[PDB]
Amino acid sequence: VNSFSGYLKLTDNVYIKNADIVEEAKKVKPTVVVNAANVYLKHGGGVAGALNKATNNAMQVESDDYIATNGPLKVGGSCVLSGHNLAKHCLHVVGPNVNKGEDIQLLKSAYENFNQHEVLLAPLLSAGIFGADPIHSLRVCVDTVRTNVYLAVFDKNLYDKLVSSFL
Repeated sequence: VNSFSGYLKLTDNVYIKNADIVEEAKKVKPTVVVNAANVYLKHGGGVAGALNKATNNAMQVESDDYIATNGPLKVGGSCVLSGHNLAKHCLHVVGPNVNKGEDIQLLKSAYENFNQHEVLLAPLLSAGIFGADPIHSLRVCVDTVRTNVYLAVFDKNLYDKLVSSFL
């Protein structure tokens, strides 16, 4: 038993809710919240900009130190940093950005990072301003992640479309 509430169960291990991931993280304080990161951990917009704003920019300060030490992530890769006031940990995962021409096949590699964590609160990778089809992202999630994932979908219209079209 965990504290996630109001989710629709899609499979044995994947759950989905129309929710603001920031507000959901603040209330659950999950062990892991996933950020929709880029390779530079520049949290300007989308989910990343919203999560970082909710940390009063502490996520960005920590991220800049991480990059200065380690260099950029790989597309499809991840790193574990602090969850600040939102979660114990933040798993920064880089899905491919279609608006940069990155290979969508890397989306599966991106979701594989979730398997290193027993339970996660997450957005759909490569959705929103990353330009991929969210229906496809959900399919890859279900077919790749084996650990327990609670997906927060901000847009109500998209949430309904994702549920109604789910096979």
